[PDB]
Amino acid sequence: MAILTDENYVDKAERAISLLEKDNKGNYLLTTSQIRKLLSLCSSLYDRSKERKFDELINDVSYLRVQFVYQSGRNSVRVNRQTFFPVKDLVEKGQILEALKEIKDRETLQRFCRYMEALVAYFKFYGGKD
Amino acid sequence: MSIITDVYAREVLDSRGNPTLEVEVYTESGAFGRGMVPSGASTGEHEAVELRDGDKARYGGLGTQKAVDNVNNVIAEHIIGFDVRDQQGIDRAMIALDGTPNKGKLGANAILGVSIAVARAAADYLEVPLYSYLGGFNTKVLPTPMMNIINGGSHSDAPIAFQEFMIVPAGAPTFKEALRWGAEIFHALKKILKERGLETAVGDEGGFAPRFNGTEDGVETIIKAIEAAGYVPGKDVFIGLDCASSEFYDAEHKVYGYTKFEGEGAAVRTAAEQIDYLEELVNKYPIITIEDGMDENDWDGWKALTERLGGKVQLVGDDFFVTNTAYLEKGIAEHAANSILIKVNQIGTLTETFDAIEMAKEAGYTAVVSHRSGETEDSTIADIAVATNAGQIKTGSLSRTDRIAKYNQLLRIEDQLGEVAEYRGLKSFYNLKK
Amino acid sequence: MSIITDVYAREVLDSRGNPTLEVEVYTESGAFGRGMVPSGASTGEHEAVELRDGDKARYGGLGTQKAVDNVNNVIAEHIIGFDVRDQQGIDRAMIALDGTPNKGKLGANAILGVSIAVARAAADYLEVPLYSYLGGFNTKVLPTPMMNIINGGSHSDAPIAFQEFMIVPAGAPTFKEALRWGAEIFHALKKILKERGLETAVGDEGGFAPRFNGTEDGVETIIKAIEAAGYVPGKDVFIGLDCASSEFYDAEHKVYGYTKFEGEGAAVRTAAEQIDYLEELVNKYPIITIEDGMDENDWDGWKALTERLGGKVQLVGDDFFVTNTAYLEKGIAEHAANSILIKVNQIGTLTETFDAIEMAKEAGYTAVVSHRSGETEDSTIADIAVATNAGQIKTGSLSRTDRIAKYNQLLRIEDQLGEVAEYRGLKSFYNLKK
Amino acid sequence: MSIITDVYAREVLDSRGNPTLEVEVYTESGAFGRGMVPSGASTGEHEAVELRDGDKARYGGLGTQKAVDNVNNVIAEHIIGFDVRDQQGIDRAMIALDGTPNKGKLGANAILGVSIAVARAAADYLEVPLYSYLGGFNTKVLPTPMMNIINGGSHSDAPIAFQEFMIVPAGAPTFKEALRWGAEIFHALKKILKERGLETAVGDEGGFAPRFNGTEDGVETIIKAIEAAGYVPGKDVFIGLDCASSEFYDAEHKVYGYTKFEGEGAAVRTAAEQIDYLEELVNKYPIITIEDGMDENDWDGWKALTERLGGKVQLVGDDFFVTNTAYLEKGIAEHAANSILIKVNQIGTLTETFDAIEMAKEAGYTAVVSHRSGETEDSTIADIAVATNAGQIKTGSLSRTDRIAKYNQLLRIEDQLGEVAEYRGLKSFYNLKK
Amino acid sequence: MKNFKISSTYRAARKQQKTANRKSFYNDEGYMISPSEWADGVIKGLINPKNSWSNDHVKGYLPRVSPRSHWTKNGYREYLGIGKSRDIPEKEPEVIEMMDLELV
Ligand SMILES: [Mg+2]
Ligand SMILES: [Mg+2]
Ligand SMILES: [Mg+2]
Repeated sequence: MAILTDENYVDKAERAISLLEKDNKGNYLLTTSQIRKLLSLCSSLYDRSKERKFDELINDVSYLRVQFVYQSGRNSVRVNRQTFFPVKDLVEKGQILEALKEIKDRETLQRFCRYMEALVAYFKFYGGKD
Repeated sequence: MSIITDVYAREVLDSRGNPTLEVEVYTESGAFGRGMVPSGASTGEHEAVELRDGDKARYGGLGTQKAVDNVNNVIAEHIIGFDVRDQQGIDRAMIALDGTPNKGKLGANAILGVSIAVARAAADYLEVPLYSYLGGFNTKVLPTPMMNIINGGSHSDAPIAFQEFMIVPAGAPTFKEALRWGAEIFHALKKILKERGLETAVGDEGGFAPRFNGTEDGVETIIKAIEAAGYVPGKDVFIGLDCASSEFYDAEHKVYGYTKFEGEGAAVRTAAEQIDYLEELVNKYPIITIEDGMDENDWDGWKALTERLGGKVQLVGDDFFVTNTAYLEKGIAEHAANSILIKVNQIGTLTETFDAIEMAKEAGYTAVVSHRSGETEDSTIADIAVATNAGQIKTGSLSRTDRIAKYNQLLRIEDQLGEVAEYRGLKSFYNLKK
Repeated sequence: MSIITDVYAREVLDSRGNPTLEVEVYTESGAFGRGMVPSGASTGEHEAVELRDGDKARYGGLGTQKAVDNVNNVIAEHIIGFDVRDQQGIDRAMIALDGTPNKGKLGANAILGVSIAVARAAADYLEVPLYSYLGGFNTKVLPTPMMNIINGGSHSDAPIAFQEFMIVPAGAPTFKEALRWGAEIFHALKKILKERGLETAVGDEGGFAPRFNGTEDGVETIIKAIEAAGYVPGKDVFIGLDCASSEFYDAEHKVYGYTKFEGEGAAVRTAAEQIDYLEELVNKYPIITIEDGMDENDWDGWKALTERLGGKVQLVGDDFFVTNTAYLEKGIAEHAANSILIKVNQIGTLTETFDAIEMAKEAGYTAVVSHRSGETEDSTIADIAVATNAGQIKTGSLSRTDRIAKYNQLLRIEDQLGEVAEYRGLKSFYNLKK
Repeated sequence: MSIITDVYAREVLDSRGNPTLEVEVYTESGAFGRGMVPSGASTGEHEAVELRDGDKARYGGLGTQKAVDNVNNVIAEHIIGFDVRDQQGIDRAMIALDGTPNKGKLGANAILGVSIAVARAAADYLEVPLYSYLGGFNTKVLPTPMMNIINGGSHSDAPIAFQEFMIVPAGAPTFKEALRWGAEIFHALKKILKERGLETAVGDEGGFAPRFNGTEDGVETIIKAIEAAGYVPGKDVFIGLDCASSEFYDAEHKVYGYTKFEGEGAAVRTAAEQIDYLEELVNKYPIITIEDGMDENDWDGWKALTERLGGKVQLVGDDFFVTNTAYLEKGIAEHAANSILIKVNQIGTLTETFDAIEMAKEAGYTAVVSHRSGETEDSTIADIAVATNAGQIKTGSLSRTDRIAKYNQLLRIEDQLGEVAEYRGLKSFYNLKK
Repeated sequence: MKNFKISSTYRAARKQQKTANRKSFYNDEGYMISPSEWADGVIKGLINPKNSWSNDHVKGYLPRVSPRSHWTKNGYREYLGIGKSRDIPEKEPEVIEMMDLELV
């Protein structure tokens, strides 16, 4: 089975980000400045998957995965004497790591990159801050 | 050396087994003060409220851990660093830190405990008695005590609507003799009740609650006890009343219903009828004090009662004034009552207590320092009464250490003052003509 | 610096409105100690006797002015100049100055007041807690409270021969929890008695004296109160008795006549039948303590009672030993009782109190520091109980500051000890087996 | 001014020439305390183990540099900042920091040295004697000394299986007279051994280890010395034994084989035969105490020995209880022995030592504060014995100052106590009858 | 801080310049707030009561801190910040550079 298909990743972004945490005032906790490097790596990898095949793109995917697992644990926002870790909850709710595990060829890799684009797009839709 | 370095509150019990708190203040040089808070009321629109936990698992919702934490976490950080002799500054800082008129955020118990502990620590640092520190060098007057001896109303199943009956030994030469007279009258009444077959166990304030036939029966038995001890009613010992008339007041019909406590056949009295009844009681018996003779909202009734009886009988507003400077000022302007009952926990701070006492004194009123139903081993109200030269105290009966501690402190103060010590007695009722 | 400069006694009131004395001790450096004496007995065959005025025109012959003059004009001159930390030397000097076995010349109250004041002044000089000064560095055990909750015998008019029924919260983790449990059971019993139409006004020790049908009715109502508060009888809270069998004991008929308190239809039992009755009560109810189960002179009955029940229920001798070292030694030699009730005013000094406690401990007996009927705001007995690590205290009910002051002092001691504080509960009954 | 500022440790020598450590504690105001540690055992399943360096190049592997470094680096940074009077808190902190049931990480010697140094520094800060600080105001009992006179077992080549013989001058009026009697009997026995050709050189504890014809010859010579000094055996001076039956017990056959120390012709006894032999020795000689009469693992045999001889003879468990709380509790519950030998370095903390003393006292046992074979010039166990009012001490013979220092400290304590000091003697054996 | 203590002169200056009677209060973000909202936030747990206030300012450039003392093994007094310390300083790092046109 697979968690990302071409018919549902957009709608999956809806359920991934609608359940993200929020401050008491209602604004979001994640900001674009925390997921900037992840989006840059995903965009570059999607860009290179068009011309270069997958047998030498495995290391870039492993770098993207270790970067996800780093930025999830590193970033933290402390509000009202309460610490929160927004990138980790984005990865947890959006199943980013599990999608990264199923990347085996060009098509699934491009689907994962488009899923990341959907996630950031819809995060900007509901008032995300840069 | 006098800089406060530690403020610590802990939850203790009171005289009724219900939780209260005590605060300890330590200064730099080692001066120590401990203030315990009598239990008051956590509800009330125009009086300071106390902070209770409300957790029904612990103490039936009467725990004071919340207010203890408010002292240990909020008040302690602000107060530590002040000079211990800056009583007014510390009190105003606590009032500003609370921010509410009723002191409901921090709790009036918390603020009062810190206030008492700071005053006692300053007195300990100065190596002076507490009354000397509070009232200055001119502290000489020993209060005339109103000793509760018989309880009715809500504190007894007898058909009596008056909550408390008291003896006032205003004919004594000294306070020591007044205390001896009160104890001997207490024991004579105990013997009379034992012969009569009535119950002799004491209540919250140390007095008896027998099953009398009525108010007249209780007053006559009190007079019999006074005469059995060898003292003259109306010359040596007088009688005070705490009607607590707000309890049996039918506010909807603007009438005083004695049927609530005195049975189905009890008389029904309007404001004028209630004034007439109080006047008849004053004429029949040596009654020198009537407390809460009208409802806390019957201002016209209070004005009429003061116009009729105020020239010869002390009229005290307990629920009428609620230790409120605003209510006391309104009563002074409208000639309602001629005395105020002063409870330190109903206002929450020693500075405001002394402000209310000064306002009452400047208008010809007498300020009566009082106790609450649940007291402690803290006997600060005796030092408050002597320090203000108030001349009257109401600290219960002669039978429990929650009451006896204040009398013992007054005995200690009188022994310290020596020849300087004064007991006015009947002259402490300066609000009355002649 | 620690040399005693001033010893001064004054006459104050106790919790029952009767006079007692208090002694203040001042040293060179300004260390201060105040000791207040509980009211004892002016008569006794081999117990220390207090000095009373005998003036029927002052306090009904219960004045303590003679003992005040004894402290001020005899003891003060002898003791001034001593080191305040020489407690044993001061107590020995006072005992030699009295010159009589029962301390009748000076009065046991005078000597006890000076002893307590000297000990507290020495603790003040050393800036140590009083229990630390009295018992050394290794003072950690908070006593298991034996809280009186229902009165009988001569303390009530109900048909119950036994004088006191008590709750022992030996299943609590800490002393704070044990006190909360005792207060909640007290209030639950108050609610139950209000529902049944029984009297609630408290007695001398703060407990109730309701109109019960008998001993079994009172024990069952106490069990109902324990369960209403939410605690398991026999696991969390146990029951103790103070029979005071010397009150209903026929000396010449050698029988325990229950008819003195339980009507003409009561059971007049011999010593053996009394043993079976106590064994029946122990097998029926979760009773862990019985006090004065036999007469003060029924030595054979006490030995038989200890043989029958001394391994499962604590047997306390109050009038059996009257805190006398000779009586305690004889009882240890004859295997009579397994616990002694320690009353500091029945022996006279703190040195002899601690000697009696250590003699009882060395023989496997339990020392129970006890209050008197007339108490004060002084709470030295809590410090005595903690300092000796006695593990048990009997300081009354949960309803008067004469009793609540000791519980508050124990709360303060537990807070001060912190992580080293120990509450042992059932482990405090080391005289029992399993 | 009482805040622990400096904790230093250094390596010193003991009485045997083997290394040990000492710890000095300086507080903020300059109060000073030095604690030396007696040499203990680094091996043992249920006793606190001491830390040795194990370097065979230095002191034969017995150096204490590791534990000195533990105090100087590990313990000192944790303890500095504590209050010097917080002995229980400091001891609990050191136990927690060790984190081992037998204190094997830091070493029991290190923890005990810091405990003793802290207690002495706290006594110096308060300017009070060490026994007064440790035991409070009621410290008066000078212990009865069981002092070694003759050695055997593994300490001697004689055909005697019993490790130690002791004289107990329990008939003396004071401790000064008891010490004089012990010294005179020691010198009389020295003269008797010289006139018999036996060697009068002393061992580790200061007593003689001559070659005899058996146990009976040794006890006969000791009785002859007692009579030659002018005292009555059985009234003035009594005989004590330390069999150390664990040395000559074969666990496989469950027999006490005297053939290990008495030769090929010695008798092999079972548990019942051993108890019979101890009973015959008791009935033949004025023997008042027997220590380690049965093997440390023979609980049934210990129970039988206490059943037979435990009413009239003291039975001390040295290796039976190993100063362990759990073993003492099990022995109390099982009625095994009636006394415990307390060695302060067998647990490593003063708090636990005093806890064991009170636990033994509350069960009717006696606590005998005991020296070690490698001792120091520190004489803290004398103050421990006086502070707890144990009434018995065991600090070796009347020769090497590692023993005489404790006797000199007890002489000093008796001199300071003056008229207050009590020498109970035979009355300190309260675990017996009559 | 164990090597140093608050100086007595600074403590006296803080005492009767009465700087403790003019405390300022801050929230979790370090913004100045009135004592009422500080109490509100501390009660609800949105402010740490320890590190959330300041004791105004002591005027006059006084040294806040003095050296703290201790006892040596000889029983003498000694400053806590002096002693054996360690021994690792090298000499310097002479980097030559005898060509830099140094401006006058
Ligand atoms: Mg009222
Ligand atoms: Mg009794
Ligand atoms: Mg041994």
